[PDB]
Amino acid sequence: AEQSTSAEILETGIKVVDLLAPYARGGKIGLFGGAGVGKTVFIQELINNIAKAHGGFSVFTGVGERTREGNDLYREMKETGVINLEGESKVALVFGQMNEPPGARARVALTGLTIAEYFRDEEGQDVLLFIDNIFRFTQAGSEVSALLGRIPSAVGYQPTLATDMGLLQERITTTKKGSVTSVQAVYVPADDLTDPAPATTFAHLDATTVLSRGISELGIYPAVDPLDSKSRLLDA
Amino acid sequence: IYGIEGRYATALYSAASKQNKLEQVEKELLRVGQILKEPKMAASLLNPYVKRSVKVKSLSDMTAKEKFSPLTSNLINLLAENGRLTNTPAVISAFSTMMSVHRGEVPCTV
Amino acid sequence: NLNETGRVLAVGDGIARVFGLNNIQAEELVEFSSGVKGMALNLEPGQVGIVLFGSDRLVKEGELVKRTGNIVDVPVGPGLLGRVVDALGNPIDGKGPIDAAGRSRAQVKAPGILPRRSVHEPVQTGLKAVDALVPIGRGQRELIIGDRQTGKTAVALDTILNQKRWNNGSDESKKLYCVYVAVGQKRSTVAQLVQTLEQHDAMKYSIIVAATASEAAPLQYLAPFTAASIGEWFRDNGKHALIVYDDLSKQAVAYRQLSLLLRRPPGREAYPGDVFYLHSRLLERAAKLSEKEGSGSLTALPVIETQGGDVSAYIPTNVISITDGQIFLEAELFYKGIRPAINVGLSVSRVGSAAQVKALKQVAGSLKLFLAQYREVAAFAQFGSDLDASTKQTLVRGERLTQLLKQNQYSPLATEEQVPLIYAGVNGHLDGIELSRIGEFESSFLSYLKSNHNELLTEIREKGELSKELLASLKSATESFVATF
Amino acid sequence: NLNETGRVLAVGDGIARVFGLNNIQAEELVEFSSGVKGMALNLEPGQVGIVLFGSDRLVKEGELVKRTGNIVDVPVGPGLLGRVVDALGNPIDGKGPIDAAGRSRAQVKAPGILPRRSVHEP
Amino acid sequence: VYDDLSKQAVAYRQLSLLLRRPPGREAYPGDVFYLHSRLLERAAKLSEKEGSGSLTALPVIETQGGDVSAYIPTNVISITDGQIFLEAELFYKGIRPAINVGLSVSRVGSAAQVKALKQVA
Amino acid sequence: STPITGKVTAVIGAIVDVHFEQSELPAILNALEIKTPQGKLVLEVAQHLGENTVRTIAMDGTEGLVRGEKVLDTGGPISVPVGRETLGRIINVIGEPIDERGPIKSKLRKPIHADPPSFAEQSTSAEILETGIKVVDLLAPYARGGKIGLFGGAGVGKTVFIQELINNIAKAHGGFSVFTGVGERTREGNDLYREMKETGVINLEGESKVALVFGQMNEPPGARARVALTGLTIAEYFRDEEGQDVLLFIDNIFRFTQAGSEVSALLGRIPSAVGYQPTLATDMGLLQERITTTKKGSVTSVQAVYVPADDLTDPAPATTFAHLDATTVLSRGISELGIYPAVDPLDSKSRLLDAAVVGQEHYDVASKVQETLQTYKSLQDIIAILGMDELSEQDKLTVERARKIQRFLSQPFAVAEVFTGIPGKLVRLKDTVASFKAVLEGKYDNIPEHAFYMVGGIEDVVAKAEKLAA
Amino acid sequence: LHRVYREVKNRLDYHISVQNMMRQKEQEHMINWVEKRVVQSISAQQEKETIAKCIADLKLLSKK
Amino acid sequence: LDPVQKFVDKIREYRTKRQTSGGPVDAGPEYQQDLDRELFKLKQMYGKADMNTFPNFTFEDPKFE
Ligand SMILES: Nc1ncnc2c1ncn2[C@@H]1O[C@H](COP(=O)(O)OP(=O)(O)OP(=O)(O)O)[C@@H](O)[C@H]1O
Ligand SMILES: Nc1ncnc2c1ncn2[C@@H]1O[C@H](COP(=O)(O)OP(=O)(O)O)[C@@H](O)[C@H]1O
Ligand SMILES: [Mg+2]
Ligand SMILES: [Mg+2]
Repeated sequence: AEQSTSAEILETGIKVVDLLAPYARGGKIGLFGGAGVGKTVFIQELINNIAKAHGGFSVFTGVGERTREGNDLYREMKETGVINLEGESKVALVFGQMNEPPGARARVALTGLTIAEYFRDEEGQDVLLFIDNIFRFTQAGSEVSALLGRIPSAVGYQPTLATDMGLLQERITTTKKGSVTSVQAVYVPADDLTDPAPATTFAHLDATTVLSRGISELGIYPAVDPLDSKSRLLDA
Repeated sequence: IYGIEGRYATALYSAASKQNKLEQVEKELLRVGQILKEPKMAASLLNPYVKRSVKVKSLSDMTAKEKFSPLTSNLINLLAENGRLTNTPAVISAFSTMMSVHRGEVPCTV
Repeated sequence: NLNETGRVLAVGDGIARVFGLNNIQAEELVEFSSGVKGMALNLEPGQVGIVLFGSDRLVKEGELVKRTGNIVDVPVGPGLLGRVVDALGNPIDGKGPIDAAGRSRAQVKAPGILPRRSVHEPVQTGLKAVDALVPIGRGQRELIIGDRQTGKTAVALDTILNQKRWNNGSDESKKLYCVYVAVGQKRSTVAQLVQTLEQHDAMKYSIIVAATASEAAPLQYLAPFTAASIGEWFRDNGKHALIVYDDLSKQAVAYRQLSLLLRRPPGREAYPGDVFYLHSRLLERAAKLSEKEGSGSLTALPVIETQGGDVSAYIPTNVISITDGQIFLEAELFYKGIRPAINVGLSVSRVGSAAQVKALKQVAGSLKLFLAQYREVAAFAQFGSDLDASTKQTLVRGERLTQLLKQNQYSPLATEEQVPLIYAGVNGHLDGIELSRIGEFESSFLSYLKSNHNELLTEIREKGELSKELLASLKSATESFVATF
Repeated sequence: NLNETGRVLAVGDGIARVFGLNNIQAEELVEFSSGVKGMALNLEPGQVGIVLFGSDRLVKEGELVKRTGNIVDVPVGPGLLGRVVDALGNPIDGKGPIDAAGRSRAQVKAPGILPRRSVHEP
Repeated sequence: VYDDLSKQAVAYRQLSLLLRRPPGREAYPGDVFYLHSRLLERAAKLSEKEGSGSLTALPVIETQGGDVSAYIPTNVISITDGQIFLEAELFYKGIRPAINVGLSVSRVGSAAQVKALKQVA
Repeated sequence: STPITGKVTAVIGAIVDVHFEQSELPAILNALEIKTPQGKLVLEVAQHLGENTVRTIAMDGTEGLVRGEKVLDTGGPISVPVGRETLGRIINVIGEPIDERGPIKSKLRKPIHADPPSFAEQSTSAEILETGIKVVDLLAPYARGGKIGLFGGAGVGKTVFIQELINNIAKAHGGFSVFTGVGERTREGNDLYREMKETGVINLEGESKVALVFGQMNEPPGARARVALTGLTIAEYFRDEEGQDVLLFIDNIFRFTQAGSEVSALLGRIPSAVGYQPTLATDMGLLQERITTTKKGSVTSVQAVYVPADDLTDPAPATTFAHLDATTVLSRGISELGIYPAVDPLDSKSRLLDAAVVGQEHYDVASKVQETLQTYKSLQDIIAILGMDELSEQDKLTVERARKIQRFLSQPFAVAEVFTGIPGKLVRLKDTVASFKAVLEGKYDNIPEHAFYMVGGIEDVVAKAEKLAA
Repeated sequence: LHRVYREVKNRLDYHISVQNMMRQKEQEHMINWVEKRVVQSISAQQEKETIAKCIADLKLLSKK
Repeated sequence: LDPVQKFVDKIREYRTKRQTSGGPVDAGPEYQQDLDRELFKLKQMYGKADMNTFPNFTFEDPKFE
């Protein structure tokens, strides 16, 4: 009953976005492409824009984040201005190192989700939740369910996989008070989309912003690929 | 009677003797014998379907509602720890002979 | 006692389950009546599962076992340099007792988010195809993945040898102590590997942690962590240490063995869920400490052996996901002659130029381009001369640029000697030279500079950069030699 | 008493856990009260695992079991020529008893390394 | 002539599983190899002292989808003195019997073949 | 005497459980004995289940064991005969004579189980070993006192290969040799024993220079898993105590893992990936470590490895590579072409494949041959899709040569003379290198390819090419 | 020069390695000797069968 | 446990051993044998010279290639 009865577009601040693959308000967006395409640069952007257009804060969540990258990220964010120590920050950071046990890894996401829901139900803002990467979240579960003794499903993943995915994606939605838009990266295991983990993830994704090397190679910034970027809200 | 199996009771009641629970350990041990004769028990005291630490819990039900609990609330888990609930009746018999040697092995000055 | 001691209930498969020790710690060492030691990994309410470091022939039933009150610890410090120790840290070379400056726990927590710095100190491997294409950085985790007999060890091995250029110097923040971790390798191999470093005077700054295949599984389990601490010492004290895990593949197999025998849940390919937590908790230990922490640094070069190029396997996928780049090697490329066979196409480095000498960066930025277009137009080389001139030009370069990367083993070159070769290659001063004489070209060219243009080489070695003056002076010296050739 | 006999504890799927038989050999033939014969493959203190050569709808808990004392063997010799027998070597063609010359076991050791000749006969 | 050991292993697999004996690969008992090894080795040529007697064996196996890389088949290919591979595809082409020479070999070779026929081919 | 009595309590396949008395339990890896009317069924301690119960592994047929037979503790691991007394005699796993020559009079009896030599004892050598096989001596030459591996699927040529090596090294070796048949055709042994008499290596009424240990496939999982150790122990003796060169021939070494793989399930071991047992790396390890050269004596080892389903990614083969200095991989894809021994020139490598070992000239010639055969295989997609005419002048000239060298690698063995009909030919390394060198320079671009197929020395190529022209 | 060093140091290190080996060995037989004198203490001393029922009945209790 | 403490019994036996001066306590001919064996491995490791003595040196002439 608290769910909305209509999907609306969420103005980001990028032509390549609003015109081609627009972000769904309270939907799930898939971000492809690793370092080299300025992934980090494309993230801090969405945090600024929305902070000025919708004035909604952002929450970054790192599951099995590389301690190396976590450092350079934090530092970069202070150089861009998305995070000011003396002034006012706009985004909260919640990293989950890789050297941590599966237990913690599989909960990092929920930790960041909680903080985000606060500004949705309390302050009613269009908060953005960033998850990198939704893949290690499934892997985390797989190691946990593995140790517990639970029998391995198809491909080795956990049987409970189906329910877990929903205990995170469903919580990210637009309510009557506020809304939470998820911008989580996606990793394709062995360049195969038949695999359960990806298959299950895409079932919630509403849009996908791909970042190709060949796009940034032509001097096009951001490296967003117009052909690959698609949205489920691209209708009259 | 043999020794190793008979020592089990004597190595458990040994502490019992110091207290004088031979009655609570000898009378209890008698229970373990009837439990083995119970056809329904044979399907529980030797069922590999339960577990190694699970079946031990269900024992408490036959340890707190049969006679055990004190000098038998240890020998119970030990009797079902490795799976010696097949020839355990022989261990109880030794108790009757070892329980009589404790009466003489005491400073009889009074 | 029953609290500090225990009785062996059952023994086998190099794992004995003991009863007692109600106060024993997790992963704590213990000592049996016979003398063989072990560590308890499983702590059950009734019994305690303990792995063995020696034959299970020594351990019997009912045997007595006592605590050690100490977790797996290994002695660290500069005394190890030039020695050869086992997983535990005992001498096996026969050079006497070791002189350590302290001990460190096998299990150490990686440096936090804050106490680190963006890698910026290059790790010259002395490999042209590496330092030019895939640059490695002090604190980086570069993975040497490849099939059997491809040249994985060659990469690391040359790297170590290429360190005599700084370790015999005076400055410390420039040196680099090398820690090799032999896992699952026969003794004969180690004895040779060691004997090679000596004939090159490299043992002077190398630490060998041998973990032969005949040794108990747990030894092969603790080896990487043991050696990990040893190098961290250097890192903590404000220095530089290079550690090469050769190979992690064997380690996982060992660990799998213990886990299965202990009856822990089996996952993909019979690997327990904590197998990833194993390597992630190992590689993350190496990094680049900040200025406040000591500016110290620990580089990691883990080795993974694939089965027919299958990088999609479980173990490899784990490792590749954690590291920060790969030096993929293919047997095929090896057969053609391209040695070391480093697949430029796959080999990548996330840090890149951040950790590469600007002297070489100025001539390498373009070298990745030509090679890139060469792999695309490589099929055309098989067809008649009917190829247009445009594409043909690419083939002329590629053939020669690929021929230059071919570097003999045990023959590392300093940056001062790399730049001149890359600069002549990129511009295309070799295109006129036959593709058969490219080898001798390097020889006669280097000897030329070191007798007529020695002043140029030495300026590149010290400055580390190429000014407009040098770029012109280097070009003039090249065109002169190519002319007289 | 139970040295040469035993009582069935469970039975199903052609398997029968009989209790007793503490002098039966490994892979020894046995006979139940029903008439159906069986083979002992698993020797354990508690019970003995036996496999049935026939249907198991005839064996029931608490049934008597007897032993053969001999390893499962089959009749051998020229007599069999032209006859059609079953595993055990009994006639199934219906042409009289099997006139065998000797009886040899099922499991026989392979011929020696010494007593061999290189194959030359087509 | 055994026809076929492929079924025999399935049978022997059934006793194992039912006797609650742990399976190896594809449920077959660990010693499944030892099932055919101690069978085929029983056939061989005896010494002149023994009687010059002999026993020849023609084991038969049933592959699935032409997959000779299977568990049981590989176990037997390793023991037998060669194999007469038969392909379905050659059968239709009109090669009958469809013996694939490319894969069919005899380890005894010409030693066993007739001397006359040995010359002409 | 004061022996320890015992009693069998369980019998499942090749796994026998004995129940001893308190304080009387034998350590792991101890032998046992059970008196039978026929013979003796030795057992080997494996685990200690507890409650004075031990689980052993039947060294022979388990049929005929009665619930509760009294077992006699040997008091120590399986003892095998050692010394020159075992020369010229056939021995099984238990160390009993099986050649009908009466008892083996040995002064000592050393256990089959022992620890691997110390890292300090390890001695590295760089000497080369001349066999006589072109494709080997030119590409991957074997090292004196080194470990050799002959990989290959079923029916590739691993046996004939290792057999020739014996026909060219064993006689030509002034020392002792040990052959160990593990999990193979009993008939192959027979032929072997026959040839050793006919060659003169083994003399029944004279001296011998080789011992024979067989534990073929007809034997139960217990035997095939320890027969490798039985023969190793006899070799090792000549290594340290005799202090002299020794040739160890193992065939096949894959049965060592397999055999253990069968019983691992029954010993309550959770099957590892691919079905193999978890203890693969260690077991395969504790065997190869012992097979090595120490400062006391030199041991040249020739172990043939089996490749299940022609798959090299299989753990068993995969693990074995690291314990080898010289690897000679055999490809079935090479057999089918008719070229034998089906040796893969690219995949086969060696330790002595160094300029500073085989010579500078030797390395260059070897490298050229490899590069030629590689480009050939690289153009295989053009020679069928565009023909030979489309290839460039440099390509066609190379391709022709690659085809000549390829066929030039084939060599007739005196052992497989019954297969090829052509008399064996042994080529010397000094001439081998000189042959390809000449062919690489194009000095024989006129001679026909069929003149290089199944030919020994280079002289024979020219002789053959001339005999065909007639 | 290097050779003189290696060789002398080598002679020196020998003494340490030896010394070290002796210590280890001895302290093996030393702590192991403990075993056989304690298996003699319980097996013998019938008054070390009283210190049996003792410490052990102090198990049942605590746990609960 | 408190009874578990009553360490005492171990010390006493440590004490009697340590109080013994006449080689390694309760010899057994094996000790020497093992000793000698390990004493031999170290010879292998460290070389065949008299380690009680200062070393001789005859140096190699230089070598030219
Ligand atoms: N750069 C090189 N130049 C010439 N030869 C090389 C080079 N690198 C490796 N080799 C050759 O490679 C062989 C060993 O290769 P290498 O040890 O590098 O592979 P690896 O990764 O160790 O494989 P494995 O896992 O079997 O040890 C040697 O025989 C040597 O001749
Ligand atoms: N030199 C050779 N020339 C041609 N064929 C050979 C040669 N050596 C072996 N073979 C073939 O290989 C077969 C024997 O294979 P074998 O050596 O037993 O291989 P595997 O080791 O795989 O069992 C022979 O029948 C023969 O046809
Ligand atoms: Mg290597
Ligand atoms: Mg063979």
